[PDB]
Amino acid sequence: MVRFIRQEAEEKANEISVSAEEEFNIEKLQLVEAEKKKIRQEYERK
Amino acid sequence: ASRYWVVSLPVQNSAASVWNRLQEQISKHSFDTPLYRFNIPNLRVGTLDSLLALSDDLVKSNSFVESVSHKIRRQIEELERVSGIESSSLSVDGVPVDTYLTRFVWDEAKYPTMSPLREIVDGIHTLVAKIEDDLKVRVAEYNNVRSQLNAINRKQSGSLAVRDLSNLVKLVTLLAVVPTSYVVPRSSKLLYEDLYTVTLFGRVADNFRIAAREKGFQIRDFEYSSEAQESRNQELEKLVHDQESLRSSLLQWCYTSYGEVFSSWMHFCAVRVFAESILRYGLPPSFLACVLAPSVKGEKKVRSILEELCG
Amino acid sequence: GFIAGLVPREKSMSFERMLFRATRGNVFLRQAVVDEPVVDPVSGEKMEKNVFVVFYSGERAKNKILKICDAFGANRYPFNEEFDKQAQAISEVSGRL
Repeated sequence: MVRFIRQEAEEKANEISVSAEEEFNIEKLQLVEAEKKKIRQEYERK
Repeated sequence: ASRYWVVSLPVQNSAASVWNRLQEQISKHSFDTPLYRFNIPNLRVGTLDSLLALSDDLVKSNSFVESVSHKIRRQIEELERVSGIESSSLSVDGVPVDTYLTRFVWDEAKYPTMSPLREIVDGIHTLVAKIEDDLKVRVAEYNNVRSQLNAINRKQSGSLAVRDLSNLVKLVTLLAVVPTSYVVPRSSKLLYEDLYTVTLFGRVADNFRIAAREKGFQIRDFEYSSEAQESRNQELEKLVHDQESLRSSLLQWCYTSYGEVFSSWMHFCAVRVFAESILRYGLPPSFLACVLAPSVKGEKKVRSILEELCG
Repeated sequence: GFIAGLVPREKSMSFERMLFRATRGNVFLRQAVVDEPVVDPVSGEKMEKNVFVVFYSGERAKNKILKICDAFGANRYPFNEEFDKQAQAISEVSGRL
């Protein structure tokens, strides 16, 4: 009952953590796409 | 309509003695009660926030139910043709009202969110907000029809105070003097009969005045032209069309809105019963209660059966 | 949540009757003995009021419980997490009085 609600709140915190991890993974993919774009930029420049 | 008549029975202690007894072979059913209902569990167990929201919005749900009932009753009364709907004709949850309570198929993701009860409360509030638009539209249609119907065909039938151009005789004027010899050609009689005409001619204004309003009978007021009478008749036809629309097509729309409001009230009652069960039983969604409309002695029998779990 | 407060012994029935669904059967209030009338926070004449601590679940339920406790008017003080701190606060309050 009450322990179930507390575990639900803890699982909500863990789900926020997982959503943050997924958003960070997507952001990392975008950042490394930008890094590949930059690498191509100075590579074509070189 | 019908007020909320569902006893708040948790799953562990249902309406009858046994939890499964509520569905069939109930002690209430021994008194011929049609009480039979079920609830579709939510995807996840609702949090204490959902119970708090239900407790806070109980008054709001009561207000919404009152608004829905008043709007439906007024729509049925005013149009005078929307009352033809019945429990099966309303088709709450695609079933008659008795079967509507037993039908929990409306608790899917379609109207409710099907998410934890916290989102279910918001979905119910959104449904009530949408339902309020039905009452607003009904009020607007009623106002428009009442304006249209009273606008025309409310005058007289000719040769009277108003709309006397329809009974006009078409040197002469619309008088219809209801309870003359001169040089002017008074040897004439107008066809302004429903009233009567008098000997008059336009060559002498004195003769026309004497025959219309100088003494005795008074000249009745009329629409300026017979074309005004024809336009009044056309507007009367249009007003009859608008009133018939409001009383038949808008009445059917009002009956559909009443059925939708009954379905929404049933869903809100199911949500409230789920909240009450969560208060009186395990938090995860689980209900075994029943809903019906028995007599006062039937309510007493239900209370005797469910005294194990009483509020 | 924390529902620390007080519930009068005389008004115990009213407190139990009100917000019964809020307790939900998992919340129990440990009312004080209140054998001697507990001095009211504003009334020196004192009244037979007890102190009870309940469990708060749900924001609206906690707000309603707090409002009911305030309307009760019993001798109520915030309850510290550690019982020793609460006892020290009680001793300090008694000395100041």
